[PDB]
Amino acid sequence: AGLSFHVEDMTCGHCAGVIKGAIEKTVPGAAVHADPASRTVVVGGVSDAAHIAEIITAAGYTPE
Repeated sequence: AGLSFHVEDMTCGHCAGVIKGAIEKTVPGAAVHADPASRTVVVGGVSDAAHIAEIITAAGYTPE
């Protein structure tokens, strides 16, 4: 029961992979389960949900 973010830009594994890398890089010990077919990212223990949303956006893939 962690955080959930739905991303429009996610349409293939080339989006999920980058987001997962961005999260893990900027947040140590972060668990990321991403599904680009469902266009949805499941995020474990991370910094402020607002921050990690920006981190996901920082990957260039965002629903915004």
